[PDB]
Amino acid sequence: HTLVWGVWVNGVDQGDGRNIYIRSPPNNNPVKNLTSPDMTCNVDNRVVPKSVPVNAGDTLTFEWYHNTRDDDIIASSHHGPIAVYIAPAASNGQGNVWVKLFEDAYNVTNSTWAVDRLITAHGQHSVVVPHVAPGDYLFRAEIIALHEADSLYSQNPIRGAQFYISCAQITINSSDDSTPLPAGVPFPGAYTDSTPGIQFNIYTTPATSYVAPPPSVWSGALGGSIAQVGDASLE
Ligand SMILES: OC[C@H]1O[C@@H](O[C@H]2[C@H](O)[C@@H](O)[C@H](O[C@H]3[C@H](O)[C@@H](O)[C@H](O[C@H]4[C@H](O)[C@@H](O)[C@H](O)O[C@@H]4CO)O[C@@H]3CO)O[C@@H]2CO)[C@H](O)[C@@H](O)[C@@H]1O
Ligand SMILES: *[C@@H]1O[C@H](CO)[C@@H](O)[C@H](O)[C@H]1NC(C)=O
Ligand SMILES: [Cl-]
Ligand SMILES: [Cu+2]
Repeated sequence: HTLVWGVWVNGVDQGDGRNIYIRSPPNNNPVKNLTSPDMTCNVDNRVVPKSVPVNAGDTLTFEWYHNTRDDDIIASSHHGPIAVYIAPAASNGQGNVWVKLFEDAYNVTNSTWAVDRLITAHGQHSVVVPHVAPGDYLFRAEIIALHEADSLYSQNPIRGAQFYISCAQITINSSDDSTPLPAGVPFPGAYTDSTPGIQFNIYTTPATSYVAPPPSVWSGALGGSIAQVGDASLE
C-alpha cells in the first residue's frame, strides 16, 4: 500500500500535491481489476485544481509514502517493477493515449527490484520531461506489486497482481516539440491475463526471468532513474 505525496522539479519540492495537482484516491488500496476504469487514474479520477509547470529537459520526481511522508514508503513484500506513462489531459485517460516514458523491473547487478530501490530512495523516482507540444498532460506513475501474482484476480479475486496508480497534472511550458507525442495504449485495456509480467511466481521463478508488461519505452523518452533528489525532512 502506497500513495504519492507530491513532486519535485529539478530538485525543488513543489509542495503537498494531494487532491491538488495529484488526482489522489481516498486511500492506498490497490487496484486489481484489469478491466476497471480504475486502471486509468485509480478510483477518484477527476480534474483537480492545479497543474505543475515544467519545461522539456526538466527532471520530474515522483514522491511516494505509505502512511506519512518519508516513512517506510511501501511494504518490502511488494516486490515489482515501476513504469511511467504520459498522455494529453484532453483525453482524461480515455482512448488509446498512453505513451511509456520509463521502465525498471529488476537490476541484475545490484540484484534489486525497482520497488526495492524505491524504498531506499525515500519514495522518489524521476523522468526527464520530453520535447512534445506545450500544453496540459497527465503523467501516470505505476507500481506493480507481485506478492500475490502467481494467481490471476479474474480467476481468484483475493489474489493477483496489484497496481498502485497515481496521475499527476503537469503543464509543459517551454519545449521545441522536436518529438511530438504519438498515439498510445489504453488503460484499462493494454493489460490482460495473458500479457507477460501480469502472472508470475516470484518465489520459484528467478527475478532475472521477469519480463515487464508491454508496451515498450517510446523512443522520444529521455530517461530515467530511481534515486533520492530531495530531502523532505529539511523542510
Ligand atoms: O510476505 C510474503 C507473503 O505475502 C503475502 O501477502 C501479504 C503481504 O506480505 C503484506 O505486506 C500485506 O500487508 C498489507 C495488509 O494486508 C493490509 O491490510 C495493510 O493495509 C493497511 C495499510 O498498510 C495502511 O497503510 C492503511 O492505513 O490501512 C490498511 C488497513 O490496515 O497493508 C499491508 C501492507 O502495508 O498482506 C499480504 C496478505 O495479508 C502473500 O499473500 C503470500 O503469498 C506471500 O508468501
Ligand atoms: C471489474 O470491472 C468491470 C468493469 O467495471 C466490472 O464489470 C466487473 O464487475 C469487475 N470485476 C470484478 C470482479 O469485479
Ligand atoms: Cl498489500
Ligand atoms: Cu500493499
